[PDB]
This record gives sequence, C-alpha cells and structure tokens, in this order.
Amino acid sequence: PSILEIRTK
Amino acid sequence: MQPASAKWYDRRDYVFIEFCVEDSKDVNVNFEKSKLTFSCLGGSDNFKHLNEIDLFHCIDPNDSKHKRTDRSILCCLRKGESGQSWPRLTKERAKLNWLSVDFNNWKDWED
Amino acid sequence: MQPASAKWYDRRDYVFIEFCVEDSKDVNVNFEKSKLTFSCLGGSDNFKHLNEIDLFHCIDPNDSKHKRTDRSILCCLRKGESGQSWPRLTKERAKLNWLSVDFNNWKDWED
Amino acid sequence: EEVETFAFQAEIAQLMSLIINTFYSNKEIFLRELISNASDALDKIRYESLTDPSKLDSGKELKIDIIPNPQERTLTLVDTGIGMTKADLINNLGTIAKSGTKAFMEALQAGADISMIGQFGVGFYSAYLVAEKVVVITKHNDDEQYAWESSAGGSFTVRADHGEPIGRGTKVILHLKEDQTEYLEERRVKEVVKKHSQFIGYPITLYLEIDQEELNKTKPIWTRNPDDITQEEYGEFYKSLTNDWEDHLAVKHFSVEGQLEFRALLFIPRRAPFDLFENKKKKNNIKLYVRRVFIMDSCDELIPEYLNFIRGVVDSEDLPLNISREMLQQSKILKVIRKNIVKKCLELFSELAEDKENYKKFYEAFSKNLKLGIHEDSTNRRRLSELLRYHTSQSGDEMTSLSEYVSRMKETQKSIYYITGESKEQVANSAFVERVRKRGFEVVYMTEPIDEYCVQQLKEFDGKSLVSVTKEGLELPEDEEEKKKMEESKAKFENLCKLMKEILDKKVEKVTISNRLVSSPCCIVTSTYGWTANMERIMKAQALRDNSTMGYMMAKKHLEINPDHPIVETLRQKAEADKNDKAVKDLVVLLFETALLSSGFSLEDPQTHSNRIYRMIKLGLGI
Amino acid sequence: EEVETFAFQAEIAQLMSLIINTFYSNKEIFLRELISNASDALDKIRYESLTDPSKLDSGKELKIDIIPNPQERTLTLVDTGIGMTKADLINNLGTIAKSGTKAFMEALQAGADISMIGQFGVGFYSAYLVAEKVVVITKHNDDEQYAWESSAGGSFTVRADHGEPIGRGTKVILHLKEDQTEYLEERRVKEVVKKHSQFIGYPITLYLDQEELNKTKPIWTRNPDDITQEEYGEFYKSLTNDWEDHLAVKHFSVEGQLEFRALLFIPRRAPFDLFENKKKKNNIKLYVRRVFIMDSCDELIPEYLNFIRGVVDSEDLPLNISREMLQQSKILKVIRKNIVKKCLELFSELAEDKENYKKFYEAFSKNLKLGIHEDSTNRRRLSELLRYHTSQSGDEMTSLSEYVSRMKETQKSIYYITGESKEQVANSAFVERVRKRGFEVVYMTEPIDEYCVQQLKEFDGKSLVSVTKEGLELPEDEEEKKKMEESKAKFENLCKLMKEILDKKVEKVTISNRLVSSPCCIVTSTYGWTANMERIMKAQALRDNSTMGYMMAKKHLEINPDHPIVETLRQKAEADKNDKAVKDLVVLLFETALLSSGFSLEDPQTHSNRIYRMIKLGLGI
Ligand SMILES: Nc1ncnc2c1ncn2[C@@H]1O[C@H](COP(=O)(O)OP(=O)(O)O)[C@@H](O)[C@H]1O
Ligand SMILES: Nc1ncnc2c1ncn2[C@@H]1O[C@H](COP(=O)(O)OP(=O)(O)O)[C@@H](O)[C@H]1O
Ligand code: BEF
Ligand code: BEF
Repeated sequence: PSILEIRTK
Repeated sequence: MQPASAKWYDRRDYVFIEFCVEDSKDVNVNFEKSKLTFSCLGGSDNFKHLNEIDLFHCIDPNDSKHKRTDRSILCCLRKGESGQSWPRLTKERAKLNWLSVDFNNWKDWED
Repeated sequence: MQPASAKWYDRRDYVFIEFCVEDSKDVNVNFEKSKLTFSCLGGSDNFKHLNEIDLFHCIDPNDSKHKRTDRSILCCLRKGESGQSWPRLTKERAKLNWLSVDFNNWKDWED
Repeated sequence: EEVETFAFQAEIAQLMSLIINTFYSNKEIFLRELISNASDALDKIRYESLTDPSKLDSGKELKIDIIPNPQERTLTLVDTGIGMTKADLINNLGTIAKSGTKAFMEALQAGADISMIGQFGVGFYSAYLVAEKVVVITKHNDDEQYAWESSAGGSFTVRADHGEPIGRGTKVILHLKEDQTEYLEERRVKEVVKKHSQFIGYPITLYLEIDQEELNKTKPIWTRNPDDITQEEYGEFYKSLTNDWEDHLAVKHFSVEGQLEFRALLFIPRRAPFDLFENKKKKNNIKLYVRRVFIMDSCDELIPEYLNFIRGVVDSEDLPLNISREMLQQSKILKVIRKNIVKKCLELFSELAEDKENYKKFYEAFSKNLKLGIHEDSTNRRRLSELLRYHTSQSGDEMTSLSEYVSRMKETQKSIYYITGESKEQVANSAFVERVRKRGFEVVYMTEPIDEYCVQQLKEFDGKSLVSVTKEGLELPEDEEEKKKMEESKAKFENLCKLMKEILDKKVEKVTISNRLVSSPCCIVTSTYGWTANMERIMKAQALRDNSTMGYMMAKKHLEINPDHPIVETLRQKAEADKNDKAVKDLVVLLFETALLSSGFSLEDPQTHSNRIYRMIKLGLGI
Repeated sequence: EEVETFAFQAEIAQLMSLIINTFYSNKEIFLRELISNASDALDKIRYESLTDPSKLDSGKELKIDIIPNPQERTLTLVDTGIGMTKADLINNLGTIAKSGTKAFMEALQAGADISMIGQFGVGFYSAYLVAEKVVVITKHNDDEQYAWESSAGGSFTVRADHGEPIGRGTKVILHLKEDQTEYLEERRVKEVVKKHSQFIGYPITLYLDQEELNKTKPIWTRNPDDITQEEYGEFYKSLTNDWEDHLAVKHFSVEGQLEFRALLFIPRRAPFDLFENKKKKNNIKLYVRRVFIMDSCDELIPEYLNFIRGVVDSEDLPLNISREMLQQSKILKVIRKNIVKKCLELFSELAEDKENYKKFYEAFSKNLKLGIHEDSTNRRRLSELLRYHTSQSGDEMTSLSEYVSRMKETQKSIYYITGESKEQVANSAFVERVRKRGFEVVYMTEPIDEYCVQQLKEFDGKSLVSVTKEGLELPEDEEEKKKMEESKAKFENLCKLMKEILDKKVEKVTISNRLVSSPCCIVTSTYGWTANMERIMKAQALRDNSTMGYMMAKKHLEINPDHPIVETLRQKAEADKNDKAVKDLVVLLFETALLSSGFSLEDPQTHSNRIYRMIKLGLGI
C-alpha cells in the first residue's frame, strides 16, 4: 500500500 | 519584598502550581475563588517572598492541598468546571517575568 | 607516586597527548625514542604525579614541543615515519586504567 | 539517634571539565554565545536608557563588532553595551551556573519591551572550546576599566587597567588554538554568523581590511503586525531568505496563543524545485527560531512529508531547550506544532482557491502533493479533496472541480462515474464510456498513476459514492422498457453464453450479457473485490513489492457481449447450426484476445496472438 | 597596579535545578541508573573478594533485588555489594560532580578485568526525577549501618541507624510521587528493565515470587571459537522473539583507536514489513558496557542492508551527558564501513553452500539488486552475488561467473533480454536468431533488474549488450555478410516506400539480422529508454511529467528479408506505388509488431477496429 518510487536516473 | 519564581501545569481536573524556594519556613499559602496569595520566608539570606496571582477562572479551594517538600512548595488547585482548558494562569495578558510553564509535566490532555 | 590522567589523539604528521593536571608546578616533561616520562606537582593535594608510558614506534624527539597551561600540559610529538597510523599509544596490549582517547579532536585523517 | 546535617557542595574541578568536554558537541557555537551575550548587554543598556537619556553620554551608537587579528591570533569582539563592574565580574564570570541576565530580568517592571537570551549560566565557558586563556576588558559608567584574565585553570584574576578608554562596554579577546586558526577567515566567519545569528536586532560589523562590511542587513519582519507590511516587502524578505529570483506566490501570517505560543510565516514557491521527492537526508524547510536564534531545521515532526514544498519560518518565545541549546526537550510538544501548521496550510490553499487566475500555476506544480496527502493523511481527507481539479467529458480543455460535477449532475444519477487510463485520447474513445456518453451523463477522466492511490482511499463525496465504469455492476438509470428488453435478450442468448464459457475455461469466470456498449463488440471487465484492470499495470511495475500477494488478489475477469453487433449476431446462428464448428472455436478465441487488448490488460506470450493474425493475413494474401 | 587572584565557585541551587530539569528527557532512566550503581557495587565486592577471600564471611551470594510496595509508596533496591562507610557517604553522595567509581578504577593493580558503568559523577540525582525523598540505608564491613536521607534541597542527613540488620549491602528506598505510581506494576518495571538494562551479569529479582528478569546471559563477550550453533539459535530466539532458528551468523571484532564487538544474524524468512515502515530502523542496536544506549540512527546501516539484525558492543565511546546518544557523529562513518565490509563477506562464505544459498537468494534478492544500484563502491562485490535464469539452464538458476565460463570462443559481449515474465521473453521474436547460432541468452524479469542493468554496464571485461537495442552485432561469416548486403541491395524501394507511408511513428526502415520467423520487430535507439524501461517509468505515480518528452525511446522498424508475406508485398509495392491493400497491410503489420514488442500501444481502439472490420470480410458481412 506504500508507493515505492525509487529515484531513478 | 519580591515575587518568587513559579512553574505551573494543568490536567483534566486540577491546576498545579509549584513554587521554587528552597528550605522554606512558616509559609502562609491561602487560596481564594479568583485570587491566590503566597507569603513565605525562606532561603539562606532570610529574605521575604510574596506572590499575589489573580486566578484566570473560578475554582473550588476546599479540596485543594499543598506539600511543603524541602525543595519546592507544590500547590495543587481543584478545577471548578471539569474539562475547561486554561490558556494562561493570570487574568491580565501582560507577561509576568517570574512565571513560566513546567514543560516537563505539561501534557495535552485535550486529546 | 601515582599516574596522572591523560588523553591522546594523532594526525598525519604529529601525535598529541594532554596530561590533565591542573595548576602544574615543577613540570618535568621528557621525550625519548621509545619511552615517555612525565613528572609534575600540581593541585592542592600536592601529590607528585608520574607517568611511565612506553612509546609505540620511533619518533623524533628534537622536533617536539609542550605548551604548558593552567589547565593541562599539552605534548605534541613528531611522528617518525610519515603516514604510519598509530592504533594505540603504549607497546603492551594490556589496558592502562587512566589513558583514554580524546574523541573531540579525533579525525579519520587516513580517509 | 543524633542526626548530623550537612550541605550539598560541588566539585569545581570536574564541574568545568563536564561543561567543556561533554555538554557542547559542535565547536562553532562559541561565536553564537558571545554574540548573544553582547545582545544581552545592548538590550540592558537600551532599556535602562529609556528613563534617563543621559546614560548614552559616553557613547551613542549601540552596535557589535568583530575584529579578527591574525597577527595577534585573537578574535576581538568590540561592543558598546552596558558593561559590568568589578563585583559583577567576580559574581558573574567566576561562578559556574550563575547568570546575571535572569536576575536582571526578574527585577524589572511587570511587562516591558525586552526579551533576553540565556538563563542557564554556563554559556560563556564554551569559549574555551576553541580558545586559550581568555581576556575580558570592561568599563561601566560607575567604575573604571578592569582587565579580566583567566584560562579555566581554577583561577580568574581581576586587575586594574590602564589601556585605551572604551567609553561604555566590554571588549572580549580570545586566544585561538594553533589548529583552530580557521575562524579568522572571511568565509568561515560569514557562514557561521549567517547560519546562527543572522536575525540579531543590532548591526554587526566585521573590521577586516579597513572596510566596515556589515553582515546583518536583513531584518525579521515576522515580529511586525501583518497589517503593516505590504504584499511587496514579503517578496523582498522571501528573496533574501531563499535567494530566489522571483517573488512568492502566496503568504500566510498567523499567531497562536495559549500554553504554547509561536509566530509563523509560510511562503508557497512559484515553481516547484526539481528533485523534490529524492532528498531523504535533509529537508530543512520549516526552521525553528527561539528568541531570534537558530535552533533546528531537520525534524519530520514539524510538518508531514507530503507538505515538503512549503518553506517558511516559525518563531517561539519560551520553548524548553536542551542544555546544549541545540535540541528541543519534551519531543512530544511537536504534535501541537504539526497540528497547528497543517490546518493553517489548508486554509492558505482554501483562500488561494477563490483566485482562479493563478490556481492553474499552483496546481500544475503542486497537484501530486495533494493527491498523495489524500492517500496518506487520514484526518484531512475531507478538506483535501475539494482542492482537486479533474478533466471531464463536458469540459474540453478547461479543468473542472468535483463540486462542479455534483452541481451539473443529473437528477436521476445516484453516484459519480469515473474511468482510469493512460492518456486522455485513449480514455475518451474507450469502449466502456460509449453508453454513458450516449445517455448524456458526464464522465470523470483520471489520467494519472497517482489517481488509483487517490481513489482507493476515496469512497464517496458529498454523500455520493465513486463507482467505476470497468467493474461488475454499472447500474445505469435505466427505463423500465429496457428491463423487458434485457429479459428478451437474456432468454434469447443462453446457448451462446454456455458455448463461449466452455471454450473459455479457466480464463473467464462467467460470460454474461452487456449493458454498457453501443457499437463496439465484447469488452472485458473485472470483479468488485480485487484490483481493477488498470491498477495491475501499476502494481506489477512498482519494483519494490513482494511477489507472494500478486496471485492472491489479482482479479476476476468477466467477458461481456453486445447483443446488436453483426459479428456476434451471426456467430449465434453459426453456433446453433453446429455447436462444435472449428471456425467458431477459432473466432471466439480471437475475439476474446482482441477484446482483451482493448482493456488495460496484457497477455502472456503475445506471439500466440501475432501468429493468429499472421495466419489470417496469409489467408487473405492467397499464400 | 594590583592583580587580585581568586578561584571559581558554583551556585548549588542552580546546579541542582539544572541537573533535575534540563539534562534528562526520559523520566524512565532512574531505574537503569540505580541498576548500574548496584552492578558497580557488585563488581567492586567481587574484585575485592579475590586476594582476601574472607570478605565474603558476612554473606556469599551476589545479587540485586527490587521490592515495589504499593501500600506505602516505595521502590526498594537491595544489593550485596561493597557498601559504603560514613566517609564514603559524606564525600560521594553530597558532592555533585564527584565519583568514587572513577577513583576506584584509577587504582586497579595492572590490568584487572573489571568494567564499571560510571564515569561522569552525576546520575544518582536522577532519582529525584520521580522520587520525593530518597533514603539510602547502607552497611560496610568496617563501619556500622547508617541511614541517609535528602529531599534535594541543599541538605542531607547522615543518621545512625539501629534498625534491622542487612549484613553487607546498600538499600535505596525511594518515595515515589503522587502521579508517578505507574512504576510499581510488574509489567511496567519488567518492560523497562528488559528494554534498558537486560544484559547485566548479575541476577535481578522482582519480588511480587522470584521471577528473574534476565535469564539470557550475553554471548558476544565469549570467544567465538567456543560457541556451538545451538547456543546461537537459543540466543537468537531470545533476542528477536523468533520461533524459527537463524540462517547465518558472523562474529568479528575490531582493534585499535575505535574498538567494538558485533554479532550479525540473517533471518530465515523475510519479514513482510521491509521497505514499508521507513520510520524506525531498530534492527541493529548499540550497547556500551552491556547497557542500552540507542537504536540504529540511520547512518549505522545503509538502506539496502536493512534486513541484517545484530548487536554492537564497546568499552569506550564519547557518550552525551544524558547517556542516550553519542557526541561526535564521525564514529558512525567508520562503524558503517566496517559493518558493510563484514556483511559483504558473510554473504561470500554463505555462497559456497549451494543447497543453502537458494533459501537465502529466494527471499533477499531485491536488497542485493538495490545495493548494486545505490552502493557506488561495492558493485564489484555485489556483482558476483547474482544468479539468473538462462536459456541453457532450465529450472536451475546460474550465476554470471558461470555464464562467462560457458562463453563461446568468438563471443565479444553478454546478451540479455528484459520483459515482464519468463514465458514471454522465452518465446519473444528477438532471441529467435541469437538462439539459432547456439548463443546463451540471459533472462531478466523482475522490475528491479532494469535498475540493476542500467548501472552495471560491465562484467569481467565483457559489456552487457541488449537484444532490443539497435546495433546488435553477431559473429557472421563472409558468405553471410555478402548475402545480407545483396538482400539490402534488393530491398531499398520497399523500405523507402513504407517509410513514406508512416514518416512519423518510425524514423527508419532497415533490413534485419536478428529475425528468423517473425516478419518484423521494433528496436529502439542506442541513446534513450529501452522498451520496458519506458513502460516501468509510467507507473511511479510520483515523477516529473516533463522529462518523458526529452529522454524517450526512438523507434526503428525492421524487416525479415525472407518471410513470404513481405516478399509478396514487395511485388505489389514495386508494381503499384499506392495500392490500397499495401497501404493497409503496412499499417496493420506495424501495429501487430508494435504490440508484440512490449510497447504501450497508443489509441488501441483503431487497431481493434481494423480487426473487427476484417473479420466481417472473413464472414462475408
Ligand atoms: N560582553 C558582555 N557585556 C556585558 N555583560 C556580559 C558580557 N559577557 C557576559 N556578561 C555577563 O556575564 C554573565 C554571562 O555568563 P554566562 O556563563 O555566559 O551566563 P548567561 O549566558 O546565562 O548569561 C551574565 O551575567 C552577563 O550579563
Ligand atoms: N548501592 C550502592 N552501593 C555502593 N556504592 C554506591 C551505591 N549507590 C551509589 N554508590 C556510590 O555513589 C557514587 C555514585 O554517585 P553518582 O552521582 O551516581 O555518580 P557515578 O554514577 O558517576 O558513579 C559512587 O561513589 C558509588 O560507588
Ligand atoms: F550565553 Be548565555 F546563556 F546568555
Ligand atoms: F550512575 Be553512575 F553513572 F554509575
């Protein structure tokens, strides 16, 4: 339920 | 003749005031419906202290108390109307130089 | 005839020791290639502190200074071989009950 | 038996080793302590001179100074304050844990325009963190000069002075250690002063050649009443505080009274800074000033994570501080600061809403924070929804609000319809809305990935629930004639439903008839309990999700049928003629797959669909 | 003229107010302070009873006690330590900044192995945080039993007590406040002791009736070559309250200016809370002299190693005055490096148990794949810790170092294909030619593999080369290259014709070398986003909407020059430039190949409409 965006580039 | 520094905090049913005079003698603590008075004789210099505080809101003093510990004179006032929050101790908005808030036992009971 | 407290740390080119002996009188600081010796008579108790520290590695004594002060006697030794990190002051692994490490100037110089 | 009575004492040899070695961890706040002491002195003299204006006869310009002199390797702090006499020297600088500031403030009239920094009594002895023996010079108005030379070695020697006259005020002279010489530069001193004591009320001047290059040229405007400041001075203060080259977008000025009191300023930047959701080690937006001295900036308790974009200043008068004056005691207090900041930021947004000229500028940059707060914040989920603008069918290019949709809603609708997709052109032309748009009912487009998270926690609005148009039951406000029409169509289309079910085993739960298509053939929908069709595409690309739950709450697909398309109308006749025809068993699978592509689903090994298409291309090419 | 010399002083009332009010933030550490004092006394007497074993004649059991008493509010703490005479009472309990513990520990003979937990000199007066009138009964072996009493008001009385005997040992008797009665419940005291002061070497007994609170003796203070795995399991189960035995364990020590001991446990099953809480990193604790100091403050352990549980102990660190946090924050930059360097070797000796490594890698692979992305220094050590599926492996995962050993003599790169499942990438159209020549393809199906590959770029000198990117170079024969050249020399008209047909969706139409059966695929450019990376970067929900238009894939169509359909299409293309069937078939083929390549097709309703229209012709409607 957690937004797990991972910093990309 | 000078006032004695104090600290105060409150709970859902009682207002607590703790004075700071070490090794007090013959303290005369007297409550009133809208006023508080305090006249001690303490310290090493045998100086005289006197604190006259106008209470912010009516309270019942018959169930009040105090406990003259050799470190501090811890008063405890019984709130007249349960649940009534107090924003400040004294009627007049002008800040008193010797009155603070005891943030160690301060608690947001209104939760 | 008891050892005096101390604190120590090092840098890229120097070693530092700080003998916390307040109000130092008759200070005898003595460097050497592999041994150190400190002898003071300070304070009111009027003991004659003596420190017998064995050095970890060869150091240059003729480029070492001590800056006496009313709060300590700071010794600043010259490292023998540039860049050789010191893991401990004394030769023997056994702990010295007074000598500690001054962590307020400790730095990871060999990053 | 007998009782012996004694009195507590103090080991004045270890009591200073504690104050120097342990209390203070940062070897930079010595300048802040000295500056604060100078400010106390200046406030003392300024308040005393309010009665007899002749006290300034020995000196008129109240000020502070800093004169680093590397040749002497001393950091002088010239001053023009009240000073202090010999008895005051011996009873204020030689007594640990004794401060004349508190005793002075306790002996002044009830209510005055003065507020002083420092009550503990150990601040000065922090000057031996980065210095040798200290030297203090002083000159009161009732005495002569007295040099004060100590080195924190159990002694402090007041003596008579014969040097140059100072007129009225202290002159501290430190002696920096050999390795700490790096505080005589322009850069280090400027950085320390700007970081710590920028908002001191008196001018600070760094005499380094001589050029009086003042370091305090900005002033604290949060103390002044808001009605006095113009909407342009806020811009100058924002530009100076943040180094931004554009004015602020919105501003809020409020104060709170009670047992906890503070003032605050809140600026909403013009354009959101890049890399906003990356820095997890430092956010330092809502600074905390106590009596105009920096305290802390990095504590999540100050403001929730989803309000990261707000940048401002919060000033308080009498908060409790740790002995180092760097950390806030009673870390349970911050639950009131957060609760008082959030409900004021939301009022700022509410008042910014009624100006629909720059609300586009605000929204285009700060929509994601709102749509994330709706997902996380469980208390403001009501007031945080009315600030949402969504593209709808009956709008075109201009965004509209939910409270406008409810105002334009039909008298017979009992819910709000919405559809989730990838873009706007894809969503508008989709097969699901073909009957909703035909009846006349509006639709809400949700073309953002965060919208799924926003609508999981949203369940209704103004008493009306959000029902999707890609779920099982889409109850249109249908007329009674279409009930019997549906009964006829259902009773006329069973055999085809079971035949399609028996060919589509283990893929679709149950094949039914449709009530949401007008022109397009069969479309695929999902079930109520479980992720929608679009949410799977998101949750299968999060890259930080456990793999055990994918197969548990995936979906339940349900094929449908449009009872008017010729492709199915003739298919029913062909099925009734011979229920085991091969062409039917190929056409039904091809139709299922090409309907599956319509929805936001994905297949497994699409090569089996590419080959199906290639074979029937070869059929048409005659090869 | 004259120089007057004086000496410093100290105001007692202000110092007491300071110590009581503005030093300690948690009112619950008085119990750990008194327990530390009790253990100090016990260590004193235990060391004293070595040379002269007659000291234990007045009592021979070493212990601690706690006796809450709710009828009249007290909280006893009975000991059996060295005790204190009258001079010790007067010159230790009445001086603020004087500590007899430091003076005693400065007189150790040479190296006696005794460690005391008090240096500062203040901390007894933390009892007045919750106590009204402390009473200290005491009895040394030299001077008789004295009673001590103070309300912390600049006065304290040293009585002479004729009461009940104790034999040998102090007895603190607090008098708790009116609103501080909460410290008499069994549960509250049990929890406070368990959290703060659990790992002390002497029994603690709460008389409620002798439920010793600390049954688990510490084991990190013992030589690791003397511990069996059963003891490690029985300590793990007590430390983490787990009903499942551990999987791996490390026991290392560091010597020098900064010294510490450490244990490291790897749990068998991954908790379902990883990457979720992001509030408290309480996995690794920090102990100093076997007393709780602080949990992991962020920089102790990097984020990608969040699953490690363990304990760190030390004998000398610069603690704050509150003993709740370190003073210098540069220690947590060397401790981090040491712990990471030890974990990245624990993994290495875990690797050689191939039957056991699978149980680890099946649950803890995402952490390694994230560390490859974030740990810019340890890529060469997190690279050999990966296992991947390949075409020539079946159901057995293999490592990259096993792949490199199976490499052909003419190979010059490592091939890899990425998608969303193994079933798709197994049968995709890209590998149809690479698999034909007997080359080994590496599969990558997890989403985190996109971030892993984007930062590796190398292995053992080989460079990772994808199969969905333009410019794939296969070892070709002299006949093969000339055949491809003549094929390109006979398919320029069709290539430019269909380029004219589209002109917007693709930027080139070339001749293939990686297709065998599929007539046409689509490959992106070499400077941009891969086909699957684009599909991943549209589902983050928190991203920059602008940057997609600047760093985007640049499509590049392709054609198999031997498949029958395109070979027949060339005839109609050269015969007629604008035949309807041709200009429909090219669009249909482009969209069909666009779907098969994993691209998110734009406006799929048109592609659906084409199929719905051309099925009717099959049915003749
Ligand atoms: N430059 C100065 N000018 C005037 N008074 C000063 C100056 N520096 C220090 N003092 C006085 O000396 C005391 C400062 O001692 P310190 O230990 O720093 O305590 P505090 O910071 O709590 O005031 C106060 O009484 C203050 O008024
Ligand atoms: N129960 C006890 N048994 C023996 N000595 C005790 C006991 N309680 C306190 N002491 C003594 O009192 C002193 C502790 O005072 P305190 O202010 O807590 O300082 P510290 O914690 O730094 O030792 C030491 O001399 C210690 O030996
Ligand atoms: F530096 Be002091 F506390 F004013
Ligand atoms: F309580 Be002390 F630090 F031993």
